[PDB]
Amino acid sequence: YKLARPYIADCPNCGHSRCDSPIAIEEVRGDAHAGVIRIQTSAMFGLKTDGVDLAYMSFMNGKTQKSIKIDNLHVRTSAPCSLVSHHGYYILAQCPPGDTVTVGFHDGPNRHTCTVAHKVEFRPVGREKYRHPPEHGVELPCNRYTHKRADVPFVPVKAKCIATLAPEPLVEHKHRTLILHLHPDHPTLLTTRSLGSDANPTRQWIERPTTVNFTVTGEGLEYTWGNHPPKRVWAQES
Amino acid sequence: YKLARPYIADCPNCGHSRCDSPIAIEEVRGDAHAGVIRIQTSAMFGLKTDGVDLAYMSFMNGKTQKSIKIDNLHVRTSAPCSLVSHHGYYILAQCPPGDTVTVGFHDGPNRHTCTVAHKVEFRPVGREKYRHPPEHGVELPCNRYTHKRADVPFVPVKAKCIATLAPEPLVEHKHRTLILHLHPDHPTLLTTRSLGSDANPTRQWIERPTTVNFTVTGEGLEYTWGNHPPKRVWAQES
Amino acid sequence: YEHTAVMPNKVGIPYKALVERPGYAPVHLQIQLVNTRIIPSTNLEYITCKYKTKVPSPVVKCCGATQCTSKPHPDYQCQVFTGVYPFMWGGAYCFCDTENTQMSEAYVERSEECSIDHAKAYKVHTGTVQAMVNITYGSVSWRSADVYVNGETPAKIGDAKLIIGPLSSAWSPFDNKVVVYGHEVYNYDFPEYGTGKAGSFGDLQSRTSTSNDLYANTNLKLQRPQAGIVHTPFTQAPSGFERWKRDKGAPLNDVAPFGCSIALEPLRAENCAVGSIPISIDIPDAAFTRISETPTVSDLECKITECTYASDFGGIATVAYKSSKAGNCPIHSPSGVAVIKENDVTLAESGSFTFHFSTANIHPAFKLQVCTSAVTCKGDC
Amino acid sequence: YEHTAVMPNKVGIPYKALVERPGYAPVHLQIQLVNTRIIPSTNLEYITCKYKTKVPSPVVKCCGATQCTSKPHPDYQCQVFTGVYPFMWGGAYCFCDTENTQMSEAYVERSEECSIDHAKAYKVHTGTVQAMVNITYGSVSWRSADVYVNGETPAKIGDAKLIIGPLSSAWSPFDNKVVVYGHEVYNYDFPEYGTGKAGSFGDLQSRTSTSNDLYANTNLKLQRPQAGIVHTPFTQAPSGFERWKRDKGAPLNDVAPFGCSIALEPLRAENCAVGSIPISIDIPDAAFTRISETPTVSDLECKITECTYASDFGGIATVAYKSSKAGNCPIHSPSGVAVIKENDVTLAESGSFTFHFSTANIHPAFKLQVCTSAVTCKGDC
Repeated sequence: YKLARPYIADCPNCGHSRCDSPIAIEEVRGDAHAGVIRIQTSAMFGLKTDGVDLAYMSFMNGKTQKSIKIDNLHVRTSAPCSLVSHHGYYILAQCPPGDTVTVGFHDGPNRHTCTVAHKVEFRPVGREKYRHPPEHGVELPCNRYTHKRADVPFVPVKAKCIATLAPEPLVEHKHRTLILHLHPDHPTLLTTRSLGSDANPTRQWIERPTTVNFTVTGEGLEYTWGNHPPKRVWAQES
Repeated sequence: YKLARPYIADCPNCGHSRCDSPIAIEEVRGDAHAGVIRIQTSAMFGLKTDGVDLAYMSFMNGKTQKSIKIDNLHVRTSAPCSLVSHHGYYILAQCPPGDTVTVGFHDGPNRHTCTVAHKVEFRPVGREKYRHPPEHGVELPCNRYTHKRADVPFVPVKAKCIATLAPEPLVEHKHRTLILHLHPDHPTLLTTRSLGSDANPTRQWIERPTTVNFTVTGEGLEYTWGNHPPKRVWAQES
Repeated sequence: YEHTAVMPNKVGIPYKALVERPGYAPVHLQIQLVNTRIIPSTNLEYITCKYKTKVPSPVVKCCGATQCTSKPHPDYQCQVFTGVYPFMWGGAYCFCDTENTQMSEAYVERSEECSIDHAKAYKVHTGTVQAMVNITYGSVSWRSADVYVNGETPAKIGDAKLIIGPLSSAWSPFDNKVVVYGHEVYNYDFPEYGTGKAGSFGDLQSRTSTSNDLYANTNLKLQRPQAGIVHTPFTQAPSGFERWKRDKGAPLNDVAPFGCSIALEPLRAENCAVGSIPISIDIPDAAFTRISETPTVSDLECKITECTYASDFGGIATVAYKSSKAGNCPIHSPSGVAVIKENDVTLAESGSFTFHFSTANIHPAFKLQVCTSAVTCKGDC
Repeated sequence: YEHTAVMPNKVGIPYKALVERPGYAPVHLQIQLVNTRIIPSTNLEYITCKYKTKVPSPVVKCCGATQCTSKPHPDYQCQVFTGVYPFMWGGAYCFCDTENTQMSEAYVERSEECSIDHAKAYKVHTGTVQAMVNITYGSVSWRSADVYVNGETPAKIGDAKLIIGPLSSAWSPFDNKVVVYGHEVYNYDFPEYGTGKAGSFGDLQSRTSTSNDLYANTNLKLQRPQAGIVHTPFTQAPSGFERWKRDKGAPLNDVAPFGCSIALEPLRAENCAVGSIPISIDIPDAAFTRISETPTVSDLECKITECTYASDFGGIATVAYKSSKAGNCPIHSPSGVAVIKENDVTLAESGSFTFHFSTANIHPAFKLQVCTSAVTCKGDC
């Protein structure tokens, strides 16, 4: 539980010559379309002796049940991770690569770190990648978790996740032809299909200023660009 | 536990200058091809002052809500009815149609009866319509009621309930042809089909010693001979 | 070893065959389709069931109009009738004449029995077919395997490994719309889920019976109030479900041609004898013996001791022979007048091997085959 | 008055027509397909989703047999290995080798994100097709109405009572077996819950994969236990769900040749350009003349102020005239290079009517007809 203290658990592998550690990870969620991972494990962040906090953790060090302020004691996946929220039994962190989940104490004479293998992937829900939402670009659906302690448990939900935007898509209308001068600064998936009884069935990932001419039968075309909300025309002016 | 108790009530049909009666009924279900009837009464058996018994009733007999053992509160269709189980609010007795259930006081030279009419739909739903349960022969589709209490109402059920019959047809298999020498003492619905691939969809009602020849595929045939559900015969040649 | 045969769907009747293979001693094969269940995917369209009409006492307002209050009961119908009762008696005492108004309401509900004493409107789309396929290989007649007849998984169950190439329905006595009585099916069309109709099946409609969700038409038609009493009179034409209920001639459950005993919850046709089921039968070498260059069977004669025609397996007959080596030989007769049940004969000289056969002819004359020797058998049925 | 017309799903040309009736001047009909939702009924066959891998510590019995015990999980796989590790602890782990036996176990589990990052296998039974059919009468347009194809939901808007019969083409990438991931739909085969799929969707199978105790075919093949570490090693064929998700090189959503935005749950193809829509349209009698065609239109000239080359309704033009009597008169142009949006003009002795028109040509020369008299209009598109 959230208020229940960490305990030793099977994982007889650490990077030092002491390996009598906690951590075995009861459950993990990280099959999100966000970048964040919710971990349920013994070696609990979000729990000190005061119960549930947002910036303190507790752990068995290998044999020492205690709490500390987060110093040189780091969560990682396949890369360092800076936590986002701590919720007792649950850890919540931003961990960009995912996959393996590593909780470790990088203390002195006994330096334990357990890693547990898991399939934690961050993938498109549409066709735009997610692996670490920034704060710049269009918000789009994703799976995520609540990011403040409810002491209820952290469990999957869907929230909104930022994904990169691209420069102005310069459209040029002509007769029965729509050339799209597109100017990505970043990988955009350009999908087109006509909004006529014709088609433009062209998926391509594009980067950098290019032109792409498409047919229009007199019923325009839909082009989704970057998996950002579609830019669509229905005219024969297109 | 029942939430209602008996009361004096104006009867739907009672003898004139006696319509200001005690003992009355609310609703009855008789949609069953079962001989038993489920009653929602206000002249309740299965209710004493203590609630549910199996051989006690309560009534407001032009008196007050009080109980005695079955004696003065009688169920009838228009002739006696013997209860099977009492379940508080709902009573169960056999009064076969369930379209007429009569609660009546049968003491002294006078014959007092209140009778209640009900909104039952008793229809075919089986493979044939048939006589109410006797003791003899094989059952046929019914929609019986539970015959014990759970203390509130008896539950609706579909099962099969008893039917009279007479000696089953003397079957003779011979070259691709099956004669059924029949001896009904009672009307039987005879339904046939071959079970090989020959349709023979033949309904007939039969009574009296007669013969009925049927074709066979040589790969069995069903003859259902009323007051039984499908009976089937088979062989390399039938 | 795989031997591929096609067995007729004859419920309880084995389709007798000989498995011939050289460099081995041929194996007894009778495959009996014990049961075929065509089970199709069921979209419940609606429940319809035996309603109970409820006629409550009508709301009469003396000296004022009465307005109907709708109630969700399936074919709830009201009508407001004005000027019902003049000064004093008329069926109610009222001072006012024209201002007296009765709202006459009545309705149908579900009865208490309406979820088990109900008919069911089902749409049927393509199914799965299970088949209980009893495979005899050698003397032992129980190498039986349940096997999907539809395309899912091969039977590796049973000692005789059966694959039935795909067949989603071997015969559905269920059309796009099929009516179930409550256990019996009649193909009968009706319009999809909604409000009932008093001229077609489904006088109450909606995918559940609760007398709220149920929307019905039973043709309740209010009539002018009774004169001498306050009452709600109505006429109706027979409900479409009720008209359908009086149709019970020749249900597919009792008349379907192959003995398809239609059973209900997901609709399915149990114990059909429809079609023939391709069976690829893994009959191992263990029900044969190596070669028949020395498990040769020679100087064979058949005497039939007894037979009964028009029986399942009323033939009893004996083969005397000499064999040069022991084996397992199929004693099958692919004759049409008799086919052998126990299509196996334990080769080993003894002058008698008793094989059981099935017949359909008054004289049992079948050409009986062991591995290498063929004979003609004779007796009297 | 019923007039039954069929509108092309083209917003380039909204399909303009005239409703004739004897002793009357025609009625404005302009029909635009605003939105199309092809919605079929979906019966879920199975879930497939992102698993999370669980690696437990393996049960090793030193100097004794260990047989695998099934522990139910979606891709539970074990293999029993004897000779697990070298002799003694000088080569690591256990005295014995021959007697020493390890069950090397590992599995995949559900994430609780198998309900929000999963694809869905659907069997598809017969649907409904919506067409949002906008029928314009006079300057008023909006009568834009969806109607279910099954005859269960007709548009009973009085001035354009629309029943939408089956659309000539209804874009369904919702075939017999269809997998939908997100918006992205892929036609992909699957059994009801039969054989596994490895290196494609059906990596996890079962009607829910947000629970454990499933059937998988990720094709995990355990290798001989590595010596010097407690580990359960494996080789595998590629993870099929993820591989199938990465086989987006043309999902039907993204190549939809009608520009349909495929959306998930009953499944639907939103805002298509698919087909032509049968419409039975109840024309309002109010949009014809009084009782007689009796308007006469005389002394006409037509001026086009603007047009845009081949447009939805980019034509703006005015026809000046003198009109007599009163009716409701058609201001349509039957021509093909332009058809007029406005197909009614409220005749009441009107002398100027500004009409909006649609074209499919780079020049607007259309013959526009008023009640009686017609002229030709010109400008530039």
